Amino acid sequence: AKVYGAVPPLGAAQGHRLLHGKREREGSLFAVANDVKRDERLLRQQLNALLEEERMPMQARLQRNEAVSSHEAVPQTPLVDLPGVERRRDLPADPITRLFFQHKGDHALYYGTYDKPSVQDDDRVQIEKRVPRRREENLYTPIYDFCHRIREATEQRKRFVVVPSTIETRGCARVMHDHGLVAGFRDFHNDRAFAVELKYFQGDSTINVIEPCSYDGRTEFEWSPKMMRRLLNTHGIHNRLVVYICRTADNRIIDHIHAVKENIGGRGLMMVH
Amino acid sequence: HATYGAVPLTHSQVTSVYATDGGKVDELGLLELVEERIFSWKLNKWEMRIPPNLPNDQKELIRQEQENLKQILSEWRKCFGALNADILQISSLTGVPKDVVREKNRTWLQEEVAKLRWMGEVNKAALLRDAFMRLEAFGSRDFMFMERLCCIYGLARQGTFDEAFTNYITEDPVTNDIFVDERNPFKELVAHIVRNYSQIDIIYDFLGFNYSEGYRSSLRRYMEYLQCKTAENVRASGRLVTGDKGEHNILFDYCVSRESLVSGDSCQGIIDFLYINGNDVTLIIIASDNPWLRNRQLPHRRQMEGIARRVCFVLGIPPSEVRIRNLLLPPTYLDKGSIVRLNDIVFRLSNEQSNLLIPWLTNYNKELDPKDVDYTALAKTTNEEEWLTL
Amino acid sequence: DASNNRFFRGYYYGQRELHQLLGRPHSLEATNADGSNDLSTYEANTSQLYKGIPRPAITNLHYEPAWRYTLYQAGAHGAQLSNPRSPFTAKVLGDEL
Amino acid sequence: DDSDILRLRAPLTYDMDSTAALHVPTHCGKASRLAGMLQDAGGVQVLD
Amino acid sequence: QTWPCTATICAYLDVCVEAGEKTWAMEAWNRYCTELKFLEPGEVDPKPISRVPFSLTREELLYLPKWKKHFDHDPNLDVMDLNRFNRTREVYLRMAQVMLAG
Amino acid sequence: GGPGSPVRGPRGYTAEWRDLRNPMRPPEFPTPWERKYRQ
Amino acid sequence: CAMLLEKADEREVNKLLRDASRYEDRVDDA
Repeated sequence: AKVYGAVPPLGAAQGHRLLHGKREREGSLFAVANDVKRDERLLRQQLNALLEEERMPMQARLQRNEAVSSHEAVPQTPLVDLPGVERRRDLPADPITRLFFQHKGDHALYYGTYDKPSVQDDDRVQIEKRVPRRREENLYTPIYDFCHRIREATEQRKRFVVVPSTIETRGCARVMHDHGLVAGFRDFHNDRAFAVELKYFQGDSTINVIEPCSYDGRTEFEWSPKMMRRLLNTHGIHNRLVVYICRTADNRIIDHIHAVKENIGGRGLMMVH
Repeated sequence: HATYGAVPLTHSQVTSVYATDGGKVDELGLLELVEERIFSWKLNKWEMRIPPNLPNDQKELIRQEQENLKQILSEWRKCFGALNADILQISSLTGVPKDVVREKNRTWLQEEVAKLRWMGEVNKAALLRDAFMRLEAFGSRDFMFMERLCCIYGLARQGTFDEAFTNYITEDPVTNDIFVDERNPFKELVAHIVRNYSQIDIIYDFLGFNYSEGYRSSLRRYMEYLQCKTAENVRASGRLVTGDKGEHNILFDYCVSRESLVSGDSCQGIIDFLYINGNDVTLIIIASDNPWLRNRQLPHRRQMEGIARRVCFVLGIPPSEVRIRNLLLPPTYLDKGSIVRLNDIVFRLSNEQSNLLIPWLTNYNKELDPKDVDYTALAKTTNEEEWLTL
Repeated sequence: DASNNRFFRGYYYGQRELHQLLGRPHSLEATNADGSNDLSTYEANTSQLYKGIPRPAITNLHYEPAWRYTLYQAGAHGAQLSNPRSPFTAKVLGDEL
Repeated sequence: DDSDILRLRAPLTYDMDSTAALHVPTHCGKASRLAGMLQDAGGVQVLD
Repeated sequence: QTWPCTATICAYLDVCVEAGEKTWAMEAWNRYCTELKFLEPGEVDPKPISRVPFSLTREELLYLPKWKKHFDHDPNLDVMDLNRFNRTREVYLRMAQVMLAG
Repeated sequence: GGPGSPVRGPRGYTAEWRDLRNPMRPPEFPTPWERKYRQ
Repeated sequence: CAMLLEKADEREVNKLLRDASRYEDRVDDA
């Protein structure tokens, strides 16, 4: 009868409430009522706590465990470092064989916008903004012709596409590269354009179809979380096969899967698979 | 509270309003008494404090500095709360009086935790050790002495929370008699502050508590003071201060490098002060708050050649011995390092004449915040790169 | 407004006009959620923090627990005996009842 | 001085050089795991 | 979080006295009427109304968020100007009455 | 209860510094956790 | 780790030493 984990044997002098059973204090209806309410909401509070620990995301749990791990008793001051180690490094590229030069982030003052670009990458042709010649015509969007660039470059089996560079466009690229619909991509901090590297497998492309959500800029489609949740469901089976890209109120470019995860609605951009 | 007729106070009228002579003042007794009364406030106590009749912009300024005083004071409130909690916990586990706790050695701990461990109680041994170790770092009653005192001075400076500190109904010890405390500890402490610290407005600016137009003018008031106590004759002609000596002592207030930098004619070597001590020349620059616009700010070597030989022409100083140097100070406030190398090098002051002239430097502990460390280190840019980056 | 309501951040009619008026740079697909690549000159050169209205006192209620009340109890409203099996009811009614 | 290089060959103590021995593979795998193992053992015991 | 004016304080102290509860009036005192002064020769007698009342410059109107422009009549804004007539002596009287009553 | 719901809102050391303790040091009351669960 | 008879000096000495050992800990970590 050896006992492990049970700490001093027979504990220490602790009787249960019911067993010891001191004479029950008679509280006025006030005392009793208040006891009932405070211990009721004490139980409510506990149930809440447990539900919150159950629903905690794994990343939160890991941060917590390794935060406690490093914890010291005094909250120590940060140590002075080299003049800086913390500049975000510039992504590597080759100067001699290039789509575009990788422009330093140290030059960030020199840069222009998508509309009025600063002179750079002179040796390369400059993509032009696509705008309507008349009223009845659709009003094009960088997303619209981003998708059609990629589609047509996929049909002609090209390795590289030069494509319009805007926030949600290179957002779309990062998402597609996440899902592996695209071999790679880079923004050279060129104002107009950036470049995408396409992937082919078994002789045809990795992209069946890629379509923009809207034909105009004058039309903006909003995706309810329940809609994005419908897409994921093929008659009872969970389907992540097709990807839908969207903006969030938070300016994030997300697929519909993460969107459904955090239950946020977003504005539609394009579908691809 | 704020009423019709309330004015934001300047330093001179704060020195005038609270002027009272009395000898016995514990800085550390009073400071904590007033501190305690402010921690006793609820948030509504900050409500009506802005003065009723002012131009709207000025009102916005006062709102800003009030909100920063309140934010700093609460930020210190919770800190003090935790600290006091730890003192109370040590006094509970040991059985020592709550006064003495702060002055204990590590020896006393090695003994006490031996007792507590050998009494079989491990939990409160580790607990005690934690409490003591952080109480060692943050425990001194003087811990942040200067910024606290500047907080309270700021509060005087607004001339509104004045009467918030008195007239409370209070209980007692087991006597538990209800009376009305007519002592105003605030008025005491501020009077003490004015009587002791003459330059405290200068300090209050060095700590960045001037959010508009901050810490520039107080620097030149400071430098001008330093020079006046250093030399035997000082003429002040406009923005230029000179000696009657025939030997070179010269202080030039050139430009305000804050506005004149972003305003017009983008240039490199825009400076603030010029100081000529004899064969040494010093350019004193106050760093800009743009991390972009700092890289230019301190002069190109060609500009230093230029200034050197130009002084050589005008003052008649020998070009063989001239030493022209830069000093660039932190943008929004002023740390110990900067003041030491301002006192020691720019003006030549041996430790004893400085301690004589500036007593408060010993108590003044302010150092660079992590965010502001790198103002000194500047981007090195190539000559074929000049079209891209400033 | 534009932050919590998706219908406001529609670009090409509401927000386009607003940005043209205020003089922000704007475009179809922009950095900011609404229509705009960047702040205007006025918004960059002027702190609007303490501008425009005083801070409502009720805000305090967030940071100070002293001000969270409920003047009354749960059933003080006359419903106290609702729970048939609560200890309060066992105390009020007694066992034989 | 020769005696100083003689001293270099001695194994690492914590009394002289104030540094723990390196042993590399155990540090490679178990460095991030240690808090876990320790608290599984019910924390350390500070004895005298 | 409505800051009671002097009049309101009077009323609540009337309720306190008639109730004979000193412990109410004490907390009420301590919180709100402390800094309440009397009127002296150097005082200016009934203080003019100083409040601006609330408007918007065209830049305030256009560039601010929705809530900063939202004015509901809020008691706290004019509290200074409800107090401009110095009813203090009443508060002190009531408070005497309470301390006696308790 | 999700993202559509009404928002919840928000030098030295704080009172939340003390409650925290290293997993390296033996805790307060030695509650016999199952190793698998703490894992 | 330096134990003295004065609280101020024990304070600042130990702060200094602790920071030093932290630096050395960064080298060791490297």
